[PDB]
Amino acid sequence: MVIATDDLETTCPNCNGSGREEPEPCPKCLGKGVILTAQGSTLLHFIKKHIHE
Amino acid sequence: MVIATDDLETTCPNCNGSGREEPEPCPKCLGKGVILTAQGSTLLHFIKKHIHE
Amino acid sequence: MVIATDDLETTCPNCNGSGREEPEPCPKCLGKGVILTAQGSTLLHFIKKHIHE
Amino acid sequence: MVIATDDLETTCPNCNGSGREEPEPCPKCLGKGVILTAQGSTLLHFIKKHIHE
Amino acid sequence: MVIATDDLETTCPNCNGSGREEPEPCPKCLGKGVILTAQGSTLLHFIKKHIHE
Amino acid sequence: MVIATDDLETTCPNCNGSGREEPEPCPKCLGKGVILTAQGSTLLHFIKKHIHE
Amino acid sequence: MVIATDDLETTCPNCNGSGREEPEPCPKCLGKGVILTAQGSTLLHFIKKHIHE
Amino acid sequence: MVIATDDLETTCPNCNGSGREEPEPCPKCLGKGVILTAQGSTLLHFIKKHIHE
Amino acid sequence: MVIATDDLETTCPNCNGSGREEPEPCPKCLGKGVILTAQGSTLLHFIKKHIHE
Amino acid sequence: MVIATDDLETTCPNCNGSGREEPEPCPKCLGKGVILTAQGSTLLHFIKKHIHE
Amino acid sequence: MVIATDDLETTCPNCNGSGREEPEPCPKCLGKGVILTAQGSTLLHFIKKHIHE
Amino acid sequence: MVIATDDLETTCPNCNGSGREEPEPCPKCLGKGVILTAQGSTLLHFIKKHIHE
Ligand SMILES: [Zn+2]
Ligand SMILES: [Zn+2]
Ligand SMILES: [Zn+2]
Ligand SMILES: [Zn+2]
Ligand SMILES: [Zn+2]
Ligand SMILES: [Zn+2]
Ligand SMILES: [Zn+2]
Ligand SMILES: [Zn+2]
Ligand SMILES: [Zn+2]
Ligand SMILES: [Zn+2]
Ligand SMILES: [Zn+2]
Ligand SMILES: [Zn+2]
Repeated sequence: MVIATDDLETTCPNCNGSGREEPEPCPKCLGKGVILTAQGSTLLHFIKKHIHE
Repeated sequence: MVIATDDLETTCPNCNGSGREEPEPCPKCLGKGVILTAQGSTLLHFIKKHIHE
Repeated sequence: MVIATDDLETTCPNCNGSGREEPEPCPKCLGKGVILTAQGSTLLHFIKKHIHE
Repeated sequence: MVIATDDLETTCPNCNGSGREEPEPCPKCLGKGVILTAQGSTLLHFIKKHIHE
Repeated sequence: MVIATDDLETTCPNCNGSGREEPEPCPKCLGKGVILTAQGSTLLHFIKKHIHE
Repeated sequence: MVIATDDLETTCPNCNGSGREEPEPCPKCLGKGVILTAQGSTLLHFIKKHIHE
Repeated sequence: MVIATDDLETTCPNCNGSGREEPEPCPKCLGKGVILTAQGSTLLHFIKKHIHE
Repeated sequence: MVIATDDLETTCPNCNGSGREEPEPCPKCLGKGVILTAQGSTLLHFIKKHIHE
Repeated sequence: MVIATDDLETTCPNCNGSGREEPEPCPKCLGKGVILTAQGSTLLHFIKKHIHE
Repeated sequence: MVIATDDLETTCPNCNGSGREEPEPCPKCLGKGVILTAQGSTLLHFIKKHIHE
Repeated sequence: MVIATDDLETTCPNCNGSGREEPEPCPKCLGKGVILTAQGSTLLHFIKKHIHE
Repeated sequence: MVIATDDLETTCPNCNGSGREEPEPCPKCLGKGVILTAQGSTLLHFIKKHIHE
């Protein structure tokens, strides 16, 4: 596909995907285990920007 | 465009797009008349995954 | 790759991929277990139209 | 990236991006300063169409 | 195709595509009924810059 | 769609659809009323070279 | 490349290259020996529409 | 072009082009002198799967 | 954007923008201070071949 | 361009781009200030694997 | 991902992974068990031509 | 292909191919006869940044 999950987010380098920095959630990916790529933030920002017009 | 509606969803083969399997909604596309392609589910999943962070 | 399998066809929602509706091939995907995306139909259609040339 | 902000929306020609047609918001981009391209409306429509299934 | 018309220009929001603001051509789209996307401007700009070569 | 029908074949210039040439079949497009593009010819030559017939 | 010459024009099916139909330029191609693809036509029509001329 | 012959098949590493391993056709390429790329294999497998034959 | 400005033209090596060569105009880029890429040259040669001038 | 920098790597979330975790290079991005996307790893990996050939 | 690993290299036909040929190393793929594609060969030849070593 | 040599480097405008400016290698191209495109520069800079060397 043109845009796959891997094009939108990548495994967080801090928790290596666990979402954890024990005993707390991982601060770098705020618990998700992944961080957004520029393409993912572009798409997310766009949707949030216009979803409720 | 890079991603058109047709790249994101296709007409449901069960109801041929009607969203109906009379007398009930069509079960395969749960009433929408279309089903998601891998590219559409990837995009939808991504948005739902991060929209409320 | 530019056009991967998932860009061409998607799991049939009627048989969820088995290609079967016992005792018959699944009629929605013609026993293939997948339905074509618009890009897949476009390609199949073109090859078929010009196969003898 | 495959789809950048500029592929999804363009500066509104009426307010040149200000979101204003003084003393009121700009009517053409309904206050946002940008209007959607076909690719942006396709993506937005798709998300709104399936986000709550 | 890789770059379709809709990738290049989008219906002008001021005249909704007529190209008119009677009695004049619509000033926002220069009577064209469409405004350029960034990709359209990029292309037009390049051709114009090197047209005599 | 990256590869559309019109990117694989372009309407025949010697006819324009009727795919004919009164009273026999059109020579240029063998009656199909469309000719192949470099992309279309490329795909077809490949499939035919390997479908191993 | 994204858009190659091959993406923009095809070998004319009437003169096949020369663009000649003796003793005159090939009518179908205007002597050029090539006809436009849908991509070629889209880009050219775009430029023609806004080039100013 | 989106998909060029080069995208679909490579020079066979056993006969390097000829597809021959004297006195017989090259086993690895079936004499064709080329082996398939993952893109080639995806498209061919697609067509084979639905061509009906 | 699939095709950006910098994919159509790359800064001239003999000058670097001033598009000059004291006291006359820069030879390599004819004063435009940018030279064409294969993509840029491709597009321009096509437009010029068909704009029919 | 088809693959831009942002398609290859994204600001490291641990050092926010400085490449530093004083007094050391940031261990998460190896002092680079960026982490690779899947496309970036794929490319780096391929070049490295075949660098001596 | 536009360019995946399998688009840069395709499994060697003379071995299939072991990257060997008992008792020495595989000749065709020099022990790497994968050969280069036009895309992969293209990228590698470019990097090597400019990395200036 | 996605990225062709033509996408990565252009004919040098100082020596036009040879990369020579007698009796020395062409300064602009380092004798290579080609200069980098923005795409070439992006990919090379990427590899250089992480190759380790
Ligand atoms: Zn984390
Ligand atoms: Zn249905
Ligand atoms: Zn089925
Ligand atoms: Zn506005
Ligand atoms: Zn207007
Ligand atoms: Zn005809
Ligand atoms: Zn002709
Ligand atoms: Zn062979
Ligand atoms: Zn210059
Ligand atoms: Zn870091
Ligand atoms: Zn081998
Ligand atoms: Zn030079």
